[PDB]
Amino acid sequence: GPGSMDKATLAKYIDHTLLKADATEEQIRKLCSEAAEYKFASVCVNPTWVPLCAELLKGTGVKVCTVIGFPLGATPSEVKAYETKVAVEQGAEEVDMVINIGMVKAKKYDDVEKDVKAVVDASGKALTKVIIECCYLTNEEKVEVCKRCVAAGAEYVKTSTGFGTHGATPEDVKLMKDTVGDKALVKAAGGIRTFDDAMKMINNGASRIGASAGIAILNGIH
Amino acid sequence: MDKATLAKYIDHTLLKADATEEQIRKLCSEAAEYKFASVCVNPTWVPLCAELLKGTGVKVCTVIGFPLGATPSEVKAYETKVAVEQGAEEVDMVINIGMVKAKKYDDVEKDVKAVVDASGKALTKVIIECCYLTNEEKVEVCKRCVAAGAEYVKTSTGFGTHGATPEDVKLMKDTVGDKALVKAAGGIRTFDDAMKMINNGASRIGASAGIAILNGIH
Amino acid sequence: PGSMDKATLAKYIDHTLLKADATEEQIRKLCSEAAEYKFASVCVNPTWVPLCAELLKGTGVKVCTVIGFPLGATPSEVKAYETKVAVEQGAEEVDMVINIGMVKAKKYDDVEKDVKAVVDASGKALTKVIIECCYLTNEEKVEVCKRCVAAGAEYVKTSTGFGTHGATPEDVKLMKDTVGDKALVKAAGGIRTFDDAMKMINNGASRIGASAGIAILNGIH
Amino acid sequence: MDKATLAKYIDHTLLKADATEEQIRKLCSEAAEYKFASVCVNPTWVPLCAELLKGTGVKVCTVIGFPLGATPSEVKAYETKVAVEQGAEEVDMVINIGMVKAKKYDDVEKDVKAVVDASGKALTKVIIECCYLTNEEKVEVCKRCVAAGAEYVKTSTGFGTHGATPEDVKLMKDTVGDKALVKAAGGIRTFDDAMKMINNGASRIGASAGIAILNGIH
Ligand code: NA
Ligand code: NA
Ligand code: NA
Ligand code: NA
Ligand SMILES: [Zn+2]
Ligand SMILES: [Zn+2]
Ligand SMILES: [Zn+2]
Ligand SMILES: [Zn+2]
Ligand SMILES: [Zn+2]
Ligand SMILES: [Zn+2]
Ligand SMILES: [Zn+2]
Ligand SMILES: [Zn+2]
Repeated sequence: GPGSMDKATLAKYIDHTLLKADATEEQIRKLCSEAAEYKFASVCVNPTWVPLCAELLKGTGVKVCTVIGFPLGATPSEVKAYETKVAVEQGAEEVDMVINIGMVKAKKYDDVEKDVKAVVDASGKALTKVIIECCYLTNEEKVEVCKRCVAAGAEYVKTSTGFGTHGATPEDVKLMKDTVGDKALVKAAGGIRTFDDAMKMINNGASRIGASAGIAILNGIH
Repeated sequence: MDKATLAKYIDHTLLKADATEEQIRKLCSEAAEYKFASVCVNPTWVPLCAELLKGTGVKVCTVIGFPLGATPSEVKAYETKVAVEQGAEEVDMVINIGMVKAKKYDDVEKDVKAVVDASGKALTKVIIECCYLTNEEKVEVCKRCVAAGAEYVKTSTGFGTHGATPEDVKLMKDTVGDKALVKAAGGIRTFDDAMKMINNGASRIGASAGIAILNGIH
Repeated sequence: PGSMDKATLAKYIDHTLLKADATEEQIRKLCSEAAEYKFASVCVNPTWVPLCAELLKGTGVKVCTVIGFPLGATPSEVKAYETKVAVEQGAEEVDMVINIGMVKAKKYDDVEKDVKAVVDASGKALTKVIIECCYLTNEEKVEVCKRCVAAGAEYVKTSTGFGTHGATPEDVKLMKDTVGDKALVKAAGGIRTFDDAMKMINNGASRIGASAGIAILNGIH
Repeated sequence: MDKATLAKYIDHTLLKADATEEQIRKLCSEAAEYKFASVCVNPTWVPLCAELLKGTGVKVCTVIGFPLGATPSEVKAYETKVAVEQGAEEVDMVINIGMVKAKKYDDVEKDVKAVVDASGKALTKVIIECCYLTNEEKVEVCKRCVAAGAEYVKTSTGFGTHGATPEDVKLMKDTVGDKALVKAAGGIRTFDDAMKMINNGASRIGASAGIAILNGIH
């Protein structure tokens, strides 16, 4: 049988992340080196660092993931689409966009779907994840946003940016996964620091984990 | 300092990710009533604010590559082009801090120049995000902003570890002299806060507490 | 299950008032609140120690005060005397500020001596050392924390709340990674919400300095 | 009014918590070059400044219970005793504002007298921190400073919400008459700012901008 969670298996959940505004070339290179050694699913970096990461990770099995309209989501759809086009051109294999929360609060859900669809269209062969930023949403809004992401064709819905008031909760992961079922996957991100934290998210339906602490998580397996 | 004069220093700001249309409408209403210099809003709200503020003397200001600054120059440029097309009269861009930390200051200048070019008739302010910079970095970034043709250098996004300090404003103003103007932003809550910035060289104040600032004159 | 509740969270909080123009009435209110909500401590300037010690007799709430605060730029013997007087007057914890000039000169044996002077003066009172992260490099934060453990301080503390900024979750984690279980970490300054507080606690903080403790308790979610 | 005369109004000040040995050496070098009245530094730097300023005619001034004033009188007195032993020639203490707000003015007076007695040959200045006081409180505190034997009353720490105002300087001088002198500090940036405070009764000026103040004479 598959037995207990192990290093090889858990590593493939991890998007090894560095998104601080003042991140340096040296830190980005170290992130890539770490991800290649630990065989993480991806690195997740801001769009400026995409082509460097793509070069460094060619052949390693580690994907380049980036963030779109991040972390506020408060820019026009055409701008999110353009940033997506450029990121994929430059080597991004996954893009994680932030929703327009103003549209959600206005109940303009057809516009939310169109905003996601603009990024989905621009992504091409790259996978699209949509950050719904749970900390600012009601449960009704979480559910309806997830439905619109599936309708727009996004492969993933994602809990949080890590920059808001709070990040992933197991309850949110479960609500999101119950909403999308097998039609989309769930990424839990923000405040995930330990092996036990990661497992709680995975046990509630997460197929991917966004973290800066991937090393600590992988090395805490027992 | 009287209220009308102080009001024209103020960029009445709402940049929260979860800001609502109702809040943006109130922001515009307040700016027009109190005759603030501008509203400062995320790019999604430019069309609405441009329509609401037509004829009021209040400018529409938006933020570019914000708040992290960590996206290609061409993306900052495109966002700027769209914003100006949609009615933005000022654009406040965030620098690529990675370039600064690499000491690639020619690259920092080109990144600014990309947004300056795209701004057209709109004024460009450059957010240098002082809280993450050394003093040497603040000075050199400011010099590159002038070289690139930006009208303003700006202390902060309001999303970093801290915002405007009077010492940062003075350093920035000493560097640019009369070749550019300085905007202080982030954490400015009172009249006394605003005046510390103005007296150290700020020509503009970014705040949410504008009404309280006007009413706190003493 | 295992989520934070109000009784547990309250014991992280040092209910703080340090403004130069704080009033007797405000200090009395601070004590009354801390007693009612069973906060860990009140944190007040040394002048208010005897009043707080009297008010909090029989409550479980500790009297914490601040030493060489907020600038840290006075001789060790003066920090030590202020500590002695504070403890004599009823202080149960003292929170000193480091001499930052020593750190910038890379005179870390002198930083250790400065902390040890306060630790020696503290007697029965616990010592916390404010390192004022906003003014320090990461290398400096690490070395200062090491010297605090060497001197025998029970706590290292992020910030005064009077500098350019206060506690960051990254600073809390760096400090805790440095001291391990040899010392505890207090996060202070700019902590306004339950979410702010939890970011600090989840990164290693055993105590939270704040003025908004009632709202923090009310904000659990 | 000329440069040498104005220079002797100025206490050349650096009190930031993160001030460095290099910066304090530069402060002393500048004060000796421009012949300012004093340097004003935190108590930790008194021995170095005393050594550096020997024979220059510049006094070493330091601050006591600063900037909050919220520590017992015996502690302010001990800090004062150490400072003077270490070479301080002037000490600038901060009042206990909680005492003022409780109208415990005999206790305010005792607090000042503790530092006065401890100062010995060094002159004592008392920072009343006007920004936190009512006008009635400023007047009463100034009377108590005279009663306790302080040579100076001083407007501000420069760390509070606002610094010297001409109206406060005037009120303070009107209260003390010729029985004490007034020092204006906080926010004094230019020649005309300094002259305005002097016009209102200031005999001393606390500032970091002394060189610019002298160079702005007109
Ligand atoms: Na795609
Ligand atoms: Na332009
Ligand atoms: Na002790
Ligand atoms: Na004397
Ligand atoms: Zn990503
Ligand atoms: Zn929350
Ligand atoms: Zn476990
Ligand atoms: Zn703006
Ligand atoms: Zn304390
Ligand atoms: Zn002095
Ligand atoms: Zn004021
Ligand atoms: Zn003039």
